[PDB]
Amino acid sequence: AHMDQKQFEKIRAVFDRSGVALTLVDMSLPEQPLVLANPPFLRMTGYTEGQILGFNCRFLQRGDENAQARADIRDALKLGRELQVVLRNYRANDEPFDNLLFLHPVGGRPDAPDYFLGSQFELGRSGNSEEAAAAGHAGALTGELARIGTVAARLEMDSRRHLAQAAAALVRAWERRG
Amino acid sequence: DQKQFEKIRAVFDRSGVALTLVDMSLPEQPLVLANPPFLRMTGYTEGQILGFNCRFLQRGDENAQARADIRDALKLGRELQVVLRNYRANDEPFDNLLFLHPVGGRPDAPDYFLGSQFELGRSGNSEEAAAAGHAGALTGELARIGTVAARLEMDSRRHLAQAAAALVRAWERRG
Ligand SMILES: Cc1cc2nc3c(=O)[nH]c(=O)nc-3n(C[C@H](O)[C@H](O)[C@H](O)COP(=O)(O)O)c2cc1C
Ligand SMILES: Cc1cc2nc3c(=O)[nH]c(=O)nc-3n(C[C@H](O)[C@H](O)[C@H](O)COP(=O)(O)O)c2cc1C
Repeated sequence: AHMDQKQFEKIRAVFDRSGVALTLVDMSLPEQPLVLANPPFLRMTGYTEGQILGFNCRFLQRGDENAQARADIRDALKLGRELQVVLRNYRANDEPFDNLLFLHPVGGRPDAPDYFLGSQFELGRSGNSEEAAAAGHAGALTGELARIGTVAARLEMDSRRHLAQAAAALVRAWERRG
Repeated sequence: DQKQFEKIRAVFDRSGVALTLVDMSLPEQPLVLANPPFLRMTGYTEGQILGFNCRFLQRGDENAQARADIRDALKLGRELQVVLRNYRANDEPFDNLLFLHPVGGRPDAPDYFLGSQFELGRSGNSEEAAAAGHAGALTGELARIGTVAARLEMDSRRHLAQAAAALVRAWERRG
């Protein structure tokens, strides 16, 4: 199955002007390479676009440190459905950070998406309002998803509500984790 | 301008948050745009409310201080978030977390005002999150209209999200 070149260009434009970190991965092959990565993602990770395209995003990890998170990721990718998970990640300078990662299938068939979209949230970060910030990120993300087409327009409010909820919950878990 | 307005219209039709636009150049400050999530929330039809001031959502006098803050922010061309008691077309009550943002014109005399309505009391015990969610979505739309500079989008999102959460917490501490 194939997405039109015009849709792919729409996704590009969405990425280029987005105010949230966004990545796009090719699901057509098992290596699952990065194919799009926008400035807010580049600036969080300290990389340049030319450095990372063609690589799997696991480059952000070190050793094996996110075992259960990674198994949940693999399932959601094979299934072709959304997932939010928290990961220990590292910038290009090896400084660590915790990544609230949002995953969404793009294109293809219901159980065989053409791409996967990733949006990263840094649990650095703000202060005592991490829940609000994460929920805000999720609302902005849902707006971008709806522009792409992966989230049905009529369901935007419903996705955001649940997405904002799922995000705040994860932030809570992460905060009682030490 | 002319283009920017049809740009605003485009943003309104596509958006997933309730959005209204009001003309400040006209004495009664009439609604000139009301998008589908707004109509779906309020149950009014475009025909009944275009050309009218958004105060129709109110009944009686329950929002005295909120109204005064609103009038102040309108005169000054300032952003504002406030909670109002409002009513759907079938009379039913709901609490409305209203976001207001100046659009166009002068920094102190905008051509239009944008409003975005977030219904409180639908989200169970996840109201803070739902409201921050709405704020994040709203900031996205503000950036596409061009009223929020593209580079400031993330910083204004985080702050709007926090201000929405604060207002929710207050609203939960009331009897
Ligand atoms: C669209 C997309 C974005 C991703 N973004 C990240 C990320 O930002 N940080 C990270 O550690 N892993 C990210 N991943 C996950 C890795 O690419 C990989 O799928 C994960 O580590 C699990 O697979 P593995 O156990 O084979 O490594 C992303 C995956 C996809 C599909
Ligand atoms: C863009 C915009 C959106 C507004 N939305 C609402 C609303 O959703 N609910 C409400 O009760 N008032 C809303 N208002 C406020 C009324 O239009 C009016 O400004 C307010 O009641 C204060 O003025 P007043 O005391 O003269 O009525 C909105 C105003 C503007 C400019």
